[PDB]
Amino acid sequence: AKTRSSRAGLQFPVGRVHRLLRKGNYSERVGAGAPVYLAAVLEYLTAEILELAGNAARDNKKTRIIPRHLQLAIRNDEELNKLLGRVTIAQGGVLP
Amino acid sequence: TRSSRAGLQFPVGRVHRLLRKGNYSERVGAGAPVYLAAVLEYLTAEILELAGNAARDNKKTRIIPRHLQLAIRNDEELNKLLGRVTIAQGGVLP
Amino acid sequence: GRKESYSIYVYKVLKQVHPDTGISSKAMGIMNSFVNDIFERIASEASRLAHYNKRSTITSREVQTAVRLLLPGELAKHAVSEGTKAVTKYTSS
Amino acid sequence: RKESYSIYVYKVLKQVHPDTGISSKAMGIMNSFVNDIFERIASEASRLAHYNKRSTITSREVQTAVRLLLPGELAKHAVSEGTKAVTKYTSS
Amino acid sequence: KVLRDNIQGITKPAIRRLARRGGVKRISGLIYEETRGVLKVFLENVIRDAVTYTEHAKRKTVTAMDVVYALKRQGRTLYGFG
Amino acid sequence: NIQGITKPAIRRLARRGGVKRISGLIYEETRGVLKVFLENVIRDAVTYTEHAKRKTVTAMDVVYALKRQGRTLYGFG
Amino acid sequence: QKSSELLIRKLPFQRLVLEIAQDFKTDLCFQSAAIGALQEASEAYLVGLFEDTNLCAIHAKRVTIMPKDTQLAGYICR
Amino acid sequence: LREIRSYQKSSELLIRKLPFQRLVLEIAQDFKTDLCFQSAAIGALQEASEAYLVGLFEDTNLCAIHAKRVTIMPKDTQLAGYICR
DNA sequence: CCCGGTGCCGAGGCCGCTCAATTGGTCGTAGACAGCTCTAGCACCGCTTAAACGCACGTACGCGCTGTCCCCCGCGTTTTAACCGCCAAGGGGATTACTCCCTAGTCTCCAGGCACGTGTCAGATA
DNA sequence: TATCTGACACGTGCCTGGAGACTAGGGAGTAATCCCCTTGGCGGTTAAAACGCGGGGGACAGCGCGTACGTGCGTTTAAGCGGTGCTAGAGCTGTCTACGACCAATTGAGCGGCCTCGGCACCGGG
Repeated sequence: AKTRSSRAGLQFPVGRVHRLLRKGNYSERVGAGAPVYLAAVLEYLTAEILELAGNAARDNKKTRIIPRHLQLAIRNDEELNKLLGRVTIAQGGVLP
Repeated sequence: TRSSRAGLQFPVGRVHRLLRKGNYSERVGAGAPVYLAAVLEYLTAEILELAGNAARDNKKTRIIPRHLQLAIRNDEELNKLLGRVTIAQGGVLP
Repeated sequence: GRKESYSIYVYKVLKQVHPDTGISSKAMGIMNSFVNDIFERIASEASRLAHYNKRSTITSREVQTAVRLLLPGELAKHAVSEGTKAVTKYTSS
Repeated sequence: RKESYSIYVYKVLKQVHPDTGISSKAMGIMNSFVNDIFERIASEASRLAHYNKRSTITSREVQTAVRLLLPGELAKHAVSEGTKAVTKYTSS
Repeated sequence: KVLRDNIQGITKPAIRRLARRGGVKRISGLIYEETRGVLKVFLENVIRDAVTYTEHAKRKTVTAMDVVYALKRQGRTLYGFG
Repeated sequence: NIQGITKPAIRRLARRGGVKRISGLIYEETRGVLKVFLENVIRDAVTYTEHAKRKTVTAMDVVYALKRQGRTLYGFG
Repeated sequence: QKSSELLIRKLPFQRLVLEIAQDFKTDLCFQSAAIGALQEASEAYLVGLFEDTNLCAIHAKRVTIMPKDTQLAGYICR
Repeated sequence: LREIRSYQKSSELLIRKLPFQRLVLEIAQDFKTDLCFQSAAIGALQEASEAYLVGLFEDTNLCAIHAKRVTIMPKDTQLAGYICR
């Protein structure tokens, strides 16, 4: 597969990440494996948070995730909450 | 020099070498280092004014960390600026 | 006027994880902003690492160490595992 | 071979309090403080540049970044003296 | 067009609902004025920075992204607005 | 190990902090709190060091680690 | 709590924002999205403030939050 | 009170050095074996930890005063940690 | 302690080596400016009804007080290891030189992404 | 609970970002060396801490009384919808050019050592 993401078996766009890194002036040069690693991490985190969002929606018997569910997932998971404890979610609400 | 050109004591060239090296942007404006050096000069001037005042009040001709800590914590604006700042040997306000 | 967003990829990941589950536009937007935020934070940390070690390039090593810094314990470990696995997988081809 | 702002801070000390000295320990604090403020303003300005998609950190960027980081009156005086120096530099 | 004392627009029931969402049960009357003050201060701070951002960009229209950045200055990152 | 933080040391600390009377459990609680805080700072400093492929933590390492914690430390180069 | 529907009335809040801005620089416009973002931020901030104030009140073995509590929470937040 | 004024007046460190160094080294050993610490880095940790601790007690005292008490308690420190986040 | 002389040692001045700042000139293009355009904001108008305001009430909570009981504080005494200074050595940080290897850059090639147009069922609308 | 629907899901069409090959260069990996700080160990002093005791100031509980807040009802206000109409300003493109990047060549400011000197504390007599 010509696309690097496919090479790495990741759904995220490796090329886009690389372009952003170069364009975002974080460093003069960008390692070849660096976008790969970063995309892997981003995909992992998104998958993680979406796991809990979907589980919450299941608990709410809703096929569609909404900011309420994301707020619930973030606040309930101790780790994410620590990572995103300084965050605000549009229509997020708060845990009862 | 350039600092002389602006009457500043701080090194315009040094600030300029840092702006470039630190990769803060593709290019760097000509007056940008001038402005930034002037700002740093002003801020250090204020800190040092307060420190010297405190040392005089403390009957000391050589400034020491405690004096800086007092100067920072006493001035409202600076304290706001350095609220998250801990100073070596700073001590605490009485 | 073309405009970037990760909505497509987030949607793909949602299919991977909760295949039978949709997502509102607002939720997608939040996810998009979230991805941008972490991408930026990791990139900034990698840049600071590079400049701290007086190294001019952001290699995989830097991003690994950056992830280890930003994320909390268990998340950091899992993410590092995932990242190194993906890099190995990619280098294999 | 290492850099610092120590000598310039000393010159400022003589500018403001002619008859005052400073401990090397205090000069270290002064130096690190200058480095910290410089870095904060520089990163702030870099973001201002990127945020509006300009590649140049001009004086305007630094001015707005200072107006952001510092509190009210401190920012007022800072911008005052900064603009003043910029004008003079162009004058000569 | 002129404006005046719109701080009162945060009516007592509004603040009471806010606190209720916060888990508070019983609220002293003196709270309302204090909360109005705190909200005013918070808005002063955020809007100062947002307006600064706009002025720099040579614009006359505060855009949501501008407020988002201003909040980020406060260290109160906001999601769902780009 | 941790108990090297002598009760009197905590008393002096709190005195500098303005406290006037201290309950017994305060000592153990403070010991634990400081242990956690260090654990965090040292984790970050050690990570910074390992990334530099060095074996000796350095003052700058700790300075950056605190910088991440929003704890800018001045006076260490 | 069960919901997330905004709690402060929209228009009065908008007029508040405009009044505040009036003291920084005149004739500034605000994208409705900007007003919404400010409102969301204020709502979240005040909810957090009241959570902290409630904690302090419980600490004082009281049930009725009082301005002293708010002051305490703001201060300990550094 | 006298001790409070005496200590707040000066800036000499309070935690005895060698014990704190041993503590730091124990924790580091827990993270990763055979690391070395510059005396400067241990001093930096000393300073940061003592300042942080002092701030913690300041907040705890504020909370206790709020609670009408004069003697701080584990509950006060819990509150100070929580609110501050 | 004080106290004058010491001293010492941190400040402070001086010396000289110098390498980074300065300067000139050139070339490129980022940025300034203008012109168009098309929304998105503003206002205003009427209406509806939901929300807010106020009154009255009573009662649950804050607050002061007491009264106990006991947990810290201060003192004294006894034990300890923290600090010290030395010295020994040795691991690694720093510095340098050298190699190859990776990445910016380019061209060139093209297909997944994204917009826009389109169908259709989970949840809102009816 | 249809149904509808438009919000999600679906096709298609375009094209623009992404991908592959080649190059070259400087950036990073490596090793080799130098040498410094780091640890470690001992003995000596002694201040610092550890322990015990006595009492008493302070935490905690209970009680009593008052009152400020929650509730409800009725009355009032404007917040919200739409809706409609106008344009100021954002956004986008096109043009020019003033300003910054590189580099070559020169100079003295800064750096670090060298020395020297009395301010603040060391030192040795009161």
